[PDB]
Amino acid sequence: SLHMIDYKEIEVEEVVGRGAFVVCKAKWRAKDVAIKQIESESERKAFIVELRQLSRVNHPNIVKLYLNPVCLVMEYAEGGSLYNVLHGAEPLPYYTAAHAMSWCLQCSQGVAYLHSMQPKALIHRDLKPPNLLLVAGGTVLKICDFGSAAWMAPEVFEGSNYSEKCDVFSWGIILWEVITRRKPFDEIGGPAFRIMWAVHNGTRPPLIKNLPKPIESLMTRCWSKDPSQRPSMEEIVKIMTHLMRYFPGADEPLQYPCQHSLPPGEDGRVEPYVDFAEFYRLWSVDHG
Ligand SMILES: */C=C/C(=O)Oc1ccccc1Nc1nc(Nc2ccc(N3CCN(C)CC3)cc2)ncc1Cl
Repeated sequence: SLHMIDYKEIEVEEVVGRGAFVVCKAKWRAKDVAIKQIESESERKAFIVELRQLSRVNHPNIVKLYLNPVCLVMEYAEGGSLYNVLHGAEPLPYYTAAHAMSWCLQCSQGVAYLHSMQPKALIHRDLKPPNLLLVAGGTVLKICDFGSAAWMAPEVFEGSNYSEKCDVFSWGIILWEVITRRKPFDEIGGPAFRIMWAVHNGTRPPLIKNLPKPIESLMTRCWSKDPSQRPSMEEIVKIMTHLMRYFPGADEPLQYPCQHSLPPGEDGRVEPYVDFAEFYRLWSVDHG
């Protein structure tokens, strides 16, 4: 199930970020790997539940998992997090509508795999760009298990017995986020409960100007208050797969620069960052 490696073979190179446990970069067996060491006795019991599930998981769009001190040797993602690509430190990279749709497609593919596992369906819950990593020039997306109110479905923080349709709600928000390149619910701000109150009362991110109706339809359905009215992840994957015909160029690495300017979208309607001109063009060739 999992390869057993000791700290002697590992070679720690440099620190990365600050998760729940602290993450460090390393090189083991001629492979770059990210390691999440524990520095607490209380946090060791989290490993016991997670290692049973994470060992069984194996998917292209999910992070791969390759003992004293207790650690998890995972594969290193050169591209960083999706949040950093979208809103991070300058210089920000350029990306197109093809990349945005491809990221969401690969994300739905990974979550569908988790939903369909046996015996029980694994729910990710905390699905958000900071946990979506990128590799291969920012073209392949990788999900990683373990202020999230902006991506959290209303029924979750309400305390109701949530289902796996809470991930579908998160995906909907992420779809709005990559198309607009805006932080969802940034204008609200404040503490977390002020966003929860908004989402609970029906507030959603503003509509996007010149957005294709099929994309607008899938996005809003994912936003619906009733979890049963949201589509399954299998449905999202299938729809997103057939839409990519009209979004070529998703394998092109991110290498061109982008200078950050954000116009304030007034009148409850925002401009998209990506451009859909090529989509409407290719859509006309097939349809008429
Ligand atoms: C996958 C769940 C998770 O928590 O991943 C995170 C989140 C935050 C920090 C670290 C990790 N673990 C991790 N990281 C990587 N690669 C990677 C490489 C670079 C970065 N940074 C780029 C520079 N800025 C300044 C900060 C972010 C982040 C992550 N690969 C695999 C894992 Cl498990």
